[PDB]
Amino acid sequence: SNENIAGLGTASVLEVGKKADLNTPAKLGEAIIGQLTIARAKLTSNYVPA
Amino acid sequence: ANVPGQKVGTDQGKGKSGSDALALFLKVFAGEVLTAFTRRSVTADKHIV
Repeated sequence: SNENIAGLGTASVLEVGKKADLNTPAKLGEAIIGQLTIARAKLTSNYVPA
Repeated sequence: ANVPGQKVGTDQGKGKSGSDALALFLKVFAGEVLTAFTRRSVTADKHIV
């Protein structure tokens, strides 16, 4: 029951990585802005206005 | 046979049963209230006051 009507779209959950391997504060923003790219693209294919 | 058309009262969501054809309509207020019948006294004017 993850959709309103079949053929409209679902929600997205994206993983960033392990927690013990990102000690440096500047080693986390890279992963964040590297995972925001897929999030940007997955919302356009469902026709969500910008 | 029958004529194809629209079903405005049937629920056709994902994973939802659609065996009822009046599911998306609402219930409304009629306009009258049923209050109990009144009671009256009989001995008011038949003794000394």
